[PDB]
Amino acid sequence: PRAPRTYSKTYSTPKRPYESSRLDAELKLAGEFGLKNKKEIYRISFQLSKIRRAARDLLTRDEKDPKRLFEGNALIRRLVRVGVLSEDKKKLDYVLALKVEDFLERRLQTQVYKLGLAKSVHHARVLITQRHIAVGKQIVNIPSFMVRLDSEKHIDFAPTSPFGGARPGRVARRNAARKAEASGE
Amino acid sequence: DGKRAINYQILKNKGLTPKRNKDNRNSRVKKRKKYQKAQKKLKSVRA
Amino acid sequence: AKKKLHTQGHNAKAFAVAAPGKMARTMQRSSDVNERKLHVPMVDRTPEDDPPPFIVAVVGPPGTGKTTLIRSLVRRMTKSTLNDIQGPITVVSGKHRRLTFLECPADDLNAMIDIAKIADLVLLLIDGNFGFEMETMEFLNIAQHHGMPRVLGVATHLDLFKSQSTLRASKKRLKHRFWTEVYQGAKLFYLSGVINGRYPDREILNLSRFISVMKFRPLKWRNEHPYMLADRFTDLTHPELIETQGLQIDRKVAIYGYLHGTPLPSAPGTRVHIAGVGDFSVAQIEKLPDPCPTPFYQQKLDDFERDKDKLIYAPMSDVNIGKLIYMDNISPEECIRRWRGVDLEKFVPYFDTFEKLAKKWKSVDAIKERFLREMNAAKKEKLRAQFEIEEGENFKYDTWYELQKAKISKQLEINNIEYQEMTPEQRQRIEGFKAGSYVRIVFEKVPMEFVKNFNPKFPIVMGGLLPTEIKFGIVKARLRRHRWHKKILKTNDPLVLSLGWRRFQTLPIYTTTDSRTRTRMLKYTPEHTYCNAAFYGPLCSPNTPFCGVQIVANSDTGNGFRIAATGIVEEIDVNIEIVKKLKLVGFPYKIFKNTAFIKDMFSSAMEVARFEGAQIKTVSGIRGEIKRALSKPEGHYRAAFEDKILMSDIVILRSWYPVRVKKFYNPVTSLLLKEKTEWKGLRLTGQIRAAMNLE
RNA sequence: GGCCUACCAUGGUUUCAACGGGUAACGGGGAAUAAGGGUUCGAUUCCGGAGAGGGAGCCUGAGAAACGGCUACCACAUCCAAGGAAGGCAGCAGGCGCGCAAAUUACCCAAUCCUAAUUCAGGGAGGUAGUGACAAUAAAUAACGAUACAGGGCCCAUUCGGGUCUUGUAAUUGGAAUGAGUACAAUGUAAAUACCUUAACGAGGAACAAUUGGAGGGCAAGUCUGGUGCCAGCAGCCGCGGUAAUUCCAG
RNA sequence: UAUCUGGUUGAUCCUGCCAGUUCAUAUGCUUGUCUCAAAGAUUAAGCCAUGCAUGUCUAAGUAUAAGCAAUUUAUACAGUGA
Repeated sequence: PRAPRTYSKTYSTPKRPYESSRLDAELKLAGEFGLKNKKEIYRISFQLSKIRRAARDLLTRDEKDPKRLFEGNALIRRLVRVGVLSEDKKKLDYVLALKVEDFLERRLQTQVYKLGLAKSVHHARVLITQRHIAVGKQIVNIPSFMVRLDSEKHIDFAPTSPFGGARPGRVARRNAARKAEASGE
Repeated sequence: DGKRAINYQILKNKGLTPKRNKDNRNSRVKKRKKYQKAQKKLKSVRA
Repeated sequence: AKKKLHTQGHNAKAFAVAAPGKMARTMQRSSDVNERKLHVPMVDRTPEDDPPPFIVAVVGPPGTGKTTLIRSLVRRMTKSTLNDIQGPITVVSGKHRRLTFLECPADDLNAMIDIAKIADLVLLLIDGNFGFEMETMEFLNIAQHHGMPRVLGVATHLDLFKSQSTLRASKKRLKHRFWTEVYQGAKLFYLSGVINGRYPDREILNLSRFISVMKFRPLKWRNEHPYMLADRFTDLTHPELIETQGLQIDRKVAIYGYLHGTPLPSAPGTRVHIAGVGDFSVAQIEKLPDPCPTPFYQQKLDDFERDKDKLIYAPMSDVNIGKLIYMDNISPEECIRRWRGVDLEKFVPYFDTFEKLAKKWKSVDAIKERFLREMNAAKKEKLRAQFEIEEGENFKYDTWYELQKAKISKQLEINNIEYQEMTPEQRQRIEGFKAGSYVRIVFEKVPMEFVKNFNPKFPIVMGGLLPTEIKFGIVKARLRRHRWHKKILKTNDPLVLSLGWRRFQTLPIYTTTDSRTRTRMLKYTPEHTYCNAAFYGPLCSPNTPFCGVQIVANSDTGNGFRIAATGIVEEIDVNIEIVKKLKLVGFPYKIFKNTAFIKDMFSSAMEVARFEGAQIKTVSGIRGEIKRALSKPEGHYRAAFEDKILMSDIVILRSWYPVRVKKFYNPVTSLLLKEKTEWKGLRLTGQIRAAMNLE
């Protein structure tokens, strides 16, 4: 007797298990955006898949039908918000287009690499999960954070950690504890 | 001390594993070392 | 589908299920639960009337403390705090139940192997802080091979841990680790502290209640061999025999205990084996009233006649034609003359003369009993009677296991209605001291070492030896290196092994089969699988599992694992021809095309002639035969190969040389020894080289 | 109100399926599945109904045909001094139901609310923690340089080549990083525990030791089977020695 | 039993047949961290050891506890209260 905690899964898996083209296609993405899973692609395909379904539906309704107008507009502004949908192609027949790579391009992972502070897609992973890089003063440790246009300017190292002032760090300090304890008193 | 201790073999209980890479251990490295390996092939298929 | 359904008498279509889904899904799940219930059919052979005390044996590492743990269990079942517990003790815990505790020694594998063959229920305590020591792990491995008792682990030292979060993680680890060794879903009880010298009553009450409903299963070895645990030890010798013969005598010994398993036959002269002393025999069998009687049992005795203060028993610790037949003074001539008032070598029994028989058998009317409206009815009845006789066996459950189980259950109470008629005098001899009859059986020729060096702290059991088991033949067993044990076992290297009731070291030999054409010996053991083996020793039944060890002396253990070899026995004979491969090497000293002269493989020209026609092969893989002894040198010979042999090439002739099994035998005699740890037998091949400093 | 009784009459339902039988049948909100139309499922968080070992009866009371009420019978079944007396887990937990199996006999009324004479007492309602990967979410097991040859690039090539832009396979190397864990403290909490914080600790393969399935070859003074030499086939935890012995297709 | 690749020919086609191609129960192996957290099943609404699950008082129905308390105006009572 307590309201159900609701849930749902966030990915879908390919019907054809061993399609060699889809496998190469998937791997290249993984090796481009620093993913670890086929699921990190499976996930996005699924996200796209519904977005496309919504849009297909809306399209069947008459031009300027209230729902279409209201719910289409919403979906477009949500997509433009995070930099997946270009400013020009802002009218849902192109959200009907829209590729997987457009989504992967906007992950905090990839955004850190674009800035170049990380210097690598994988260096970008390790940094993120390791409490450096932030958005506000707010540290973010999830690679899939999905950088919303107007925070892109605010990806930067955190006030904590090395790289962003604060302090060097136990593994370095431990060495400076062998510098002053071997060569001094 | 007198009290006898668990061996690392009988603690984890992994018997007769074939030898593995170091790079299955962190999936974000095997994604990195695949793409960096599969970008050398791309320079060889086309220019 | 229209006429197929109508073929049966009842409408097929009319009977159907409202839901296909629920019927189908539930049907598979119910069937899986059943199949699970089914287990292969066995025999109990323990009496419904008088059951023995189910022996429960606390085991574990010594520094944890199991003496104070058994004192906090007997003080909550009989409300009588004890002190300095030693030896086996019997306590009545219920209206029909009465378990018997038995503190093992932790230091002695000689008693740790000994106890697991008899412990009905084993309580294992593993230090919470130190997890599982080797002694726990070693005991679990030996117990499983012989026959798994019901295990109820416990975890002392739980109180010590500083943080509850770390303590919860440790409890899960031990609980998960325990599941793999035993059966998953079995949880060991945890005791917080021993501040008052006893555990908390609430934790102990749950532990006492959990043990009470154990309902232990029947072990295969225990329902074939009559065994018992010795309650109190007694020597019965004249001190004048001791003072004259001067402590050299083998002492007449009376021993006391509860029988178990199968009826130990009451004719004196069955041979029966003390674990750790040697093969003895019984001399006198007597039964006395059990000290601990269940309250329900006492009520029955009181009613027939028409003990509350003592609820525990710890003695070691301080407070007719047939009776005309079985006489031998009567002649069998006189036996029938006593009953009315010949050699068996001829097969046809003694008849009368055909003169006397033909006059007797004119009429067959004496023997006609044995052959095969009112009137009509009678006739019908007769017919019915004959029909039953003509077709009775052919004419006379849902699950096969339940049925074949009725082959046991109907076999049980047909003993019971048979034994009941006997019961006061005939049943006892036929009964032969049934399990739980607290018997006084006395011995003879027990050595002087056993009475002198005795302490009650170590147990002593009896194994009623089958007449199969009494001999000594070389056995064909198969075994492997126990995969905890690091080094591999060596051929012709002594190994203490517990086979049957006996513990002994013998000299095994590890013998593969070259694709089942012979028994070739190896030199070592195949380090991850069963190899077929052989060793001298006592004899047993086939399909008997044993579990052999290395050095059992506690002076020399180290941190390695002690149990090294486990396996069963395949068959037993008195002679196995056993083959070591030897090959005769030779070298060619003059080759040709397709014909060689090979030197220094055979010494004389006569030695070659014993071996001509032999299928010689080479390293390179070509075949041939050796044909004639070359004369003018004494050793060499001509041999035709299939192709041109080189000079660089080495011919080898395969051959087989039989070997033997060394007939060393050594029962461990552990508690005849004074110190009773550190019994040292035959050393390993590696150990002797170090002592003698050889390479 | 045929609910029951008395008098009186002969009606009532049915191929538009009555009546009877089955149901591994409580009904509904709903579930799973995705062109659509459908098919299958719903004991089970909410609504309704019914029941409390099986039947019946009934006391109290506004309300029960009540079972953590009584009475009787039936079936189980406990206690005894044998005269008698007592019980109803389809509440919470826990046990049996076979002979081989798996959630704690824990904490609290702090929340949510309910009851009483009532702010206060009580509440196994309910909340807290404990317990097998039911389902669902987030997502470590590594990241970067230098060097040693090797490259493909590319400018030149009369011809050595390596020298910069990095593709990376490397059996010596280089310092950085971080939580898994351990743990002052504060936070959390009814009190604890965990989380979120965070002093001190905590990573080089010989750990602080990723799995679970799959494809493919190779080895012996091995074995077995067939064969028109030396081959073909099955295969090989087994050889000759050796198990404190071997470093061994590095494993 | 639909959808896809694959097969009979020295080849090309079609009809033709054979070969592979979830979410529900069990079992096996494995199980580091955060948050979330449910929890039935032999057509047995079978049977139940023990403990707990229903009690309740305001200034304001009844106080001579031979109950506690003392002071505070209280010789009827007056606080607190089994």
